[PDB]
Amino acid sequence: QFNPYGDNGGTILGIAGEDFAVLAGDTRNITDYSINSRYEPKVFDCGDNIVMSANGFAADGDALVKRFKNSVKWYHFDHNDKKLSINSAARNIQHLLYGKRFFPYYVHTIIAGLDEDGKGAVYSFDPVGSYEREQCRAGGAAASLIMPFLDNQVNFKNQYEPGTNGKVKKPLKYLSVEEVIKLVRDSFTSATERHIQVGDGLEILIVTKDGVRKEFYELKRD
Amino acid sequence: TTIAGVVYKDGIVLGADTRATEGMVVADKNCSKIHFISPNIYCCGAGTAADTDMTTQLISSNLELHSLSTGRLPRVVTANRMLKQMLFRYQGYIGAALVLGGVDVTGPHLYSIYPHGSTDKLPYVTMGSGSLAAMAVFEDKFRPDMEEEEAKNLVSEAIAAGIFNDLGSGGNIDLCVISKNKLDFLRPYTVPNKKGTRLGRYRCEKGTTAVLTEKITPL
Amino acid sequence: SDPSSINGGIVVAMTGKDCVAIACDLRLGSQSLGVSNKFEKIFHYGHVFLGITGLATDVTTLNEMFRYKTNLYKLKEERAIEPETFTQLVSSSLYERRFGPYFVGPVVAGINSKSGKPFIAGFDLIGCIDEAKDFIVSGTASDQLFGMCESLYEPNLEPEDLFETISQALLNAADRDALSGWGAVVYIIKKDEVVKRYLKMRQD
Amino acid sequence: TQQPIVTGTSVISMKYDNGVIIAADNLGSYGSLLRFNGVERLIPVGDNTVVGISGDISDMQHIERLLKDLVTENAYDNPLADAEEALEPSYIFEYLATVMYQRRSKMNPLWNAIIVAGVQSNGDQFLRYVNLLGVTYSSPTLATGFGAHMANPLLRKVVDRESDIPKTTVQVAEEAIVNAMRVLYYRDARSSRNFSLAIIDKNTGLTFKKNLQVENMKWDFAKD
Amino acid sequence: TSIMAVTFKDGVILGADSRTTTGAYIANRVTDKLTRVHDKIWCCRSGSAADTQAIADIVQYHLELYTSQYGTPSTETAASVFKELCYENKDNLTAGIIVAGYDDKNKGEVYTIPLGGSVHKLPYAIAGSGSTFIYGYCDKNFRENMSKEETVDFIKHSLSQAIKWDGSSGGVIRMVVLTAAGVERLIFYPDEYEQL
Amino acid sequence: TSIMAVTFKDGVILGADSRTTTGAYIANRVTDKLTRVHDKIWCCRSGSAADTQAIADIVQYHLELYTSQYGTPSTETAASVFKELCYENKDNLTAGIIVAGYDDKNKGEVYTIPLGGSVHKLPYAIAGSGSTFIYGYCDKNFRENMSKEETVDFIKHSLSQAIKWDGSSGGVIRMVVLTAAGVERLIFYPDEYEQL
Amino acid sequence: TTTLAFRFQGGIIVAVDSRATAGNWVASQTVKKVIEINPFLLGTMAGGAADCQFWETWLGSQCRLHELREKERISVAAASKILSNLVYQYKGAGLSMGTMICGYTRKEGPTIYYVDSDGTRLKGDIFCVGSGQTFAYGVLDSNYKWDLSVEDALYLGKRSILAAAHRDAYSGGSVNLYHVTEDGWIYHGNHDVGELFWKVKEEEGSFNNVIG
Amino acid sequence: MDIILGIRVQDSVILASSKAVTRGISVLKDSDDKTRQLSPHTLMSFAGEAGDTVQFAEYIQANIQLYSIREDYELSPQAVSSFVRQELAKSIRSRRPYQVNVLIGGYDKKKNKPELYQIDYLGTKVELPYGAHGYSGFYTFSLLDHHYRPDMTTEEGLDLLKLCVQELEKRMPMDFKGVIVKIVDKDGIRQVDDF
Amino acid sequence: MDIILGIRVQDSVILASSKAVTRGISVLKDSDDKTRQLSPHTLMSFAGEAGDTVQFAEYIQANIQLYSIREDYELSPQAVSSFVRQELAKSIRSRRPYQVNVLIGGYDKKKNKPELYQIDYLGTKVELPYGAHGYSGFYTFSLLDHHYRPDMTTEEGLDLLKLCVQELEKRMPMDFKGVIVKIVDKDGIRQVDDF
Ligand SMILES: *[C@@H](CS(C)(=O)=O)[C@H](Cc1ccc(CN)cc1)NC(=O)[C@H](CC1CCCCC1)NC(=O)[C@H](CC(C)C)NC(=O)c1cnc(C)s1
Ligand SMILES: *[C@@H](CS(C)(=O)=O)[C@H](Cc1ccc(CN)cc1)NC(=O)[C@H](CC1CCCCC1)NC(=O)[C@H](CC(C)C)NC(=O)c1cnc(C)s1
Ligand SMILES: [Mg+2]
Ligand SMILES: [Mg+2]
Ligand SMILES: [Mg+2]
Ligand SMILES: [Mg+2]
Repeated sequence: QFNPYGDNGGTILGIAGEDFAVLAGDTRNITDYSINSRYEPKVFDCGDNIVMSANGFAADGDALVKRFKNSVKWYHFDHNDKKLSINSAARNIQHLLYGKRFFPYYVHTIIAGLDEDGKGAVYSFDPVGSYEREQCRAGGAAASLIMPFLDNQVNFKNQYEPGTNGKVKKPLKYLSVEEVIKLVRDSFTSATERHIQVGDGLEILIVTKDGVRKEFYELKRD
Repeated sequence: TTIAGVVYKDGIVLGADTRATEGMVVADKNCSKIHFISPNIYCCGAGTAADTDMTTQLISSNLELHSLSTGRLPRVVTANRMLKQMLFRYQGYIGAALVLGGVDVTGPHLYSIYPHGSTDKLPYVTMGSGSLAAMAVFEDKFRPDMEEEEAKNLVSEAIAAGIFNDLGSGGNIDLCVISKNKLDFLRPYTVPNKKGTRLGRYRCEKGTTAVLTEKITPL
Repeated sequence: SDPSSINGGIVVAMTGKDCVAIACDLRLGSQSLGVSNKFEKIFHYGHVFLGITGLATDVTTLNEMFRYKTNLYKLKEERAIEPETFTQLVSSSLYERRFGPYFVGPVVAGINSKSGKPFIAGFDLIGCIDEAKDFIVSGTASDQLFGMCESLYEPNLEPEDLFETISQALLNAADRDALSGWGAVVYIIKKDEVVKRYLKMRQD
Repeated sequence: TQQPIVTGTSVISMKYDNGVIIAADNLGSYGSLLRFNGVERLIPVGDNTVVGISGDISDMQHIERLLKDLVTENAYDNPLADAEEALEPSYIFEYLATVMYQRRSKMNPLWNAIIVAGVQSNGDQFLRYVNLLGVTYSSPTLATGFGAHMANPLLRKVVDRESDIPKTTVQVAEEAIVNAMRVLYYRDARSSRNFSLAIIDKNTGLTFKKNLQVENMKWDFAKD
Repeated sequence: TSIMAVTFKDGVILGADSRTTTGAYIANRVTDKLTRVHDKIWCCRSGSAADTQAIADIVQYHLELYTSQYGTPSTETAASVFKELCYENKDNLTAGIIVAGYDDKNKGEVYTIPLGGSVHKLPYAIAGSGSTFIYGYCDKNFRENMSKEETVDFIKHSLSQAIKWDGSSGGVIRMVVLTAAGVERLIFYPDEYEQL
Repeated sequence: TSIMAVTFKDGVILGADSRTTTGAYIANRVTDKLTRVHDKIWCCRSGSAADTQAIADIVQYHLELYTSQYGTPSTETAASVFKELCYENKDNLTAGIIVAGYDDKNKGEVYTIPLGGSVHKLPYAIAGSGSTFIYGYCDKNFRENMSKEETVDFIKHSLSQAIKWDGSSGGVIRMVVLTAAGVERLIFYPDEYEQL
Repeated sequence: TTTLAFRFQGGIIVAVDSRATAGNWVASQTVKKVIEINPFLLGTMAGGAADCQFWETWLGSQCRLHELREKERISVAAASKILSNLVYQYKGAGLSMGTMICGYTRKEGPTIYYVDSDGTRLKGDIFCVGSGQTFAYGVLDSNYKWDLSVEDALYLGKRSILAAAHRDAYSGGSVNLYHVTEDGWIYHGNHDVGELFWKVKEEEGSFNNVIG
Repeated sequence: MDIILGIRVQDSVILASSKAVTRGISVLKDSDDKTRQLSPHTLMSFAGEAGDTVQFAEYIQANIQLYSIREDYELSPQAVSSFVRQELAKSIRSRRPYQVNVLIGGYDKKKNKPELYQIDYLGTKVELPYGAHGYSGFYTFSLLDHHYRPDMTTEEGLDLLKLCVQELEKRMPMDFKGVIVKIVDKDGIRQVDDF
Repeated sequence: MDIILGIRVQDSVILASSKAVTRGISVLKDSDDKTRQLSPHTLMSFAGEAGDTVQFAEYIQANIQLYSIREDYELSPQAVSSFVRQELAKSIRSRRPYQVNVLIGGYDKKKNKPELYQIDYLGTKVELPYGAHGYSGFYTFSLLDHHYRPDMTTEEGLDLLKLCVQELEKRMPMDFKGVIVKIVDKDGIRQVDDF
């Protein structure tokens, strides 16, 4: 029997800062125990200061990113070159995904950018288009390895102030872009060490009011 | 896993990676897969790790008793037979895939043993999920009657091929060189990947965790 | 259906400087139904500690079985069993049920009384030994614990530094698992004192 | 949904400083039967692209016709059909990729793995993979089916990352490809000695080599 | 696998390819499928490698113990021991074995034991996956009382074709000659047999 | 079924056995598996009788209509029509068809269309259940530019062996000769070919 | 998931948990299971996350077109039936949807309709839907009466989710509260179970099965 | 068999167990006592597969009664529960396992404490303040979470138990025909005849 | 939905229909009216798959109400039953059949006779003195075989119906939460509010 789905591995990570957002992903593409590519970009600049990744079955991911990029193009044509806001992009993606409710895009989709107040935004979708705005989200193979660490280090979960002994929580202080990038790199270093599908390279797209910047870092290749 | 062995001029060179996996997760990055059978015979292990471990230990134990009774070093053919006949009896349910290598009174011998109880006697072999990557290196560069440091390099190169190209394989490269005059157990032979350096310290300060009650008992 | 994830729960163990730590959650359930929040998963035979996750009837059975075996060991040997020796005993005992195994994830922790060396180990359900210095994880949130341990852990921690590491590893991993939590226990083990602490955590 | 009947095995390829090399054996297997010994599986498109195809041969022959038809269609009302508006590797690939993913999504796939190798207008090396699922990826070395497991490990020792491509000459690359084809012949039960190889260089153009053979074969250790 | 045993004037010759596959992967390309159960009683093995190895070892044992007590066993006796194992354990075995041997009384003899565990005494026998492709060729070209050189050429040509068409077969063509003169091992490489 | 088409100096000859079985019952022992789609373009049929008959009738129609409009079709054109049907309806068909024909320009041509719906132009082709047994024989004995008598003997000997070993094949060996001279039907009975 | 909604003297209480699961994986603990259709209509979400979020958002669009076309607020009875007739059209395709349409209009007063993916549409005074419904029903059914104040009703709803958040493995995170009256709905906060549990235990003297 | 509850209060253990015995279409009996007295101060309620339930309960009863005669002594509730768990834990890897879930309510005369053990057919033992088997717990545990206190009287326990049974009568689909209630305290085992 | 009964006496038809709506584990409602008035003197009770039941009943109701307006006339119970049967008989060979069983109790104003029709989801129509769908009939038909007489009064019909409901409450495993009863006679349809 023909199985229309496959698993290309990979792991992605979105983090929303106060006036910025990052969407990172490893650059390894795999099937089973084979490496297809050590550098196949997975996180994409879609225009209008929105970055997107559709991790999972790479064919369905590429298809979805392609359709959304085209949705941005046609939004400009149909609405007098209006900027597609991140919240509007999110709802548009829900409908793209839910459109294939009974033959899904087998992907965990994450977008990142800035909301209409200039604050950092991340949105996270299941394969059939349920979605929500989140501060923090890892997706794909090593998401279970990364999310607990982000609960602990971003949101200061289970952390309390020394001396009070469980009475006063550690306050939720804001993280800088340099601080967030450290968490991303170390999350991917940890995920690479412990998950076989994660490695080769890490590519981070950083969204600010000035635009979309990229950073690339080597990851362990075995 | 990537395990491999070659027959060289003076003896046998065995090789193995060090990655132990549970599903997609790496449980141990530096585990030992080159097992002791007898002083002159070692066994690289792939497949179901528990089956590999306890099958090598049982045959090693029985060979030790055999060798005490006869008073002479055991042979590779007897190690091969005892592994073979047991694995065959269990019809593939003991998932042990071994590369068995050693040096006898009759010279150096290398075997591949499969879970179902078949064995091949060969000048070079590879097993595990990284066998094809490793075998490519042997088909590319193997020749009979190699010198020691050359054979070491070829096996190390074959394990490396597995480490990088196969996701099931990783970590360090272990070798075991066996000849009439010596046994060299090289662990690790090579460290092809450095451990990833962390940029932040995420360890919590004392009193951060919320405790309900405490008890201290001395020993 | 899957016996290893009916009842739920987790165990993690770590090494430090002249010390080990082992910790577990307190949940026992029937899948979605929470039943008990006093089901401890760490036991001890002399100075050797054994955590066991998995099917709870087997957790109980194995504890009773290793108590049995270590008691006879002590009577015959005239000394308490050591972590290295016990680890081998666990492996043997699991593998003798190779084709009808105990659905468990055991974790050994302790300090060798003679050498003073901190020791931990883990096993699959049929007794293959994970023999790692850094940390051992087990249970329904093992993936979560692997992630937490890999990023939080560093070698040679002092007992109360190590406590904060293992506790935060357990708590944050458990909170990402439906079948783990409902309380937690952390043993800090030194060569001649053991500190057992119960942790305050969210009860959902 | 179907099942592949007459099949082709590994297609292997790599980038080098000025262009790309691609190769594939000349066998059409019918299960274990080595049925057809004269099957060409590298199909050139213009003078700047070679499409290497593995998997079902009837579906390959369908794709061959699609590409032949694509050349015809591109020539229509196109005075620059042999110049600025000739078919590019990237165009040929994207078309095939569109077709492959469309077909999988109708649950009626073309049962193939394809590597499009070529050189673009601006001299850039093009090398990209697509298969029956519409899955696409690029890498300095690409190989289908069996070659992914045995050819890639050998070819990656020559070009391990992007920065190694300018350091690799056409001689080193072709040697590596031919070496890999030998290794595959020893070890792939559904391969053959006879193969075709195609170099697409930005200076010397398309060189298509037929009726090559695996040679220098080490069997002498068998007698012992 | 492609295997055959052929009787001729001076005795009998066994022949085999050397390929062992795990699906499409050639696990061993230099396999020795001609195995010795007694001085001048050998067998060709096809089917499960584990099963045919296990059987051949048990047969070797039985014939060793036969020889200790009753002297050299007949080729018929060897075939009977193979059969007894294959027939009684037919439900748990996948073994297609050709038994070949040289007595001085009986000269060359070939016995084939297919999957069922039946025994068939024949002038020559072919077996293995690659044998299907050479039934036509072997039937047209076999003659009785061939010379050694003719029988080597008959086997070489036959297995050459079996190898050409069967993907499961390949590598070197090994042969084992069984005559009054003794036991001779022959090998023939691809460069030699492919150009036939 | 055992079928083959062989090109030679003067053109091409198609050959076939005459057995059609329903399991072990021989439903028709005098089957004509060589069917005419045009004056000098014929085909050998193997697979489902219903499918190959249905296809051959549709092809005959297409080539009749081609001839009405564009004159005599090439053997390549006939093969393309067969392929188009077999490939596009691969999921609902079991047809292995050899197409053979004589142009004056191209002379003898043979195209084989196996189960997939792929096309392969060859000097000769063999097909059907009985073809497995004669790959060895046919590869060793085929030469290009044979005479008519040599090609009749090559086909007669080949199908004789295919019939001998394959239970699904049997009966008479029918042949159809395609040259500039015209179309000649030959038949060869068991008493003739079995003694070869 | 645990969603409840009940009718009483001073309106409708609607309370939900905030956890989303993919098997045993806690995917999120800050999820919105209440959709605010208009100032007088709420929809709860249980079952499939997408199927609820999508079709209940779409319901809100259909409720808007009604009040544009008819110059009148859509009745709860009509809103609930748009959704029930929709899901019924998809019946057998594998939609997973357990929902409650809660609202007020002058015509019907406070009203709750239960609508689910296999076509059932039911009017009632008390409903609990989700994997933790039974746990919520237990507490709710045994402390309920029309009598209740708005302070006690809000608390009982908060508490009945806490009850299920504790026992049900797939429920938890936080409690989102709503109060629906003649003047419309009123949000009554997001209450993290992490802190709420220990507070409720201490203040109420309950949850004695627990160490703490 | 369907609903079996248990609740441990200050000075007693109370076991409530449904009366219905249904075989498919028909309710064959509405007065079935799903319990056996193992010893004077230890009671075991049970529910599970037909036949297996009573066979298991009676087998356990016989063994504890044998122990009582041999040693002229009553085993502690803890000891009886451990014996029962081992029998079930042995059972689960048998040719045909006992499909029986139990609650053991006992008064430990040595410690002067009531004790409630909940054991499932796999041999999963837990000591609890209150317990249930099957679907009962889904409704009842949340009530007991709310209302239970460790210092409750036996009358308060019985009121809290009525509230559990009312909730089950309201929200469960099967008519379980009410419950027989039994109290286990220092003075032994007695049946509340009006409930 | 579970139990729906019907009984035709001298001068009326009485339809009793259970109040429970259970979705798997929980009883979601205990006051559900499993009936629709098709016309002033024709009532249809229904039971079957969730969703399909009400959808079908409301669809039939709408069609009969349309007929009533178009012709300013009430169709006979026989005519309404034949319409309903055809709709179900059409349904059974559909892509997705209506899984709904019905009883149509009507008073024919022309003939001055009560009439009870029993129709299953296949479109199997029968006129009966008394009827039931699902497992109800297994218990109730033997009672009605014994006690029924054609000349019974409406009060005698209601007593005979109490005896049916008591037997169902005794011997059926599912708690169906009692029945809503409705009488169809010459004066129309009315609900017996105490039963
Ligand atoms: C590599 C062999 S591979 C990837 O080619 O199958 C290693 C070999 C190995 C040998 C010795 C030692 C140390 N004694 C470690 C590793 N094999 C593995 O890592 C095992 C691979 C599994 C692949 C899936 C089928 C089962 C074998 N892994 C294990 O044996 C692990 C034990 C580790 C230490 C936790 N066990 C499991 O993953 C199991 C899961 N369920 C089981 C019944 S066993
Ligand atoms: C609890 C309902 S429960 C446990 O009773 O089934 C929540 C309800 C809910 C409602 C609204 C929102 C708003 N975004 C979120 C959540 N439901 C879930 O958490 C879903 C549970 C499934 C259990 C199995 C039957 C279907 C429901 N979870 C999902 O729908 C998830 C949502 C992800 C984790 C964000 N998606 C999947 O499970 C999918 C798996 N494969 C797919 C193609 S979608
Ligand atoms: Mg890795
Ligand atoms: Mg938790
Ligand atoms: Mg071959
Ligand atoms: Mg919970």
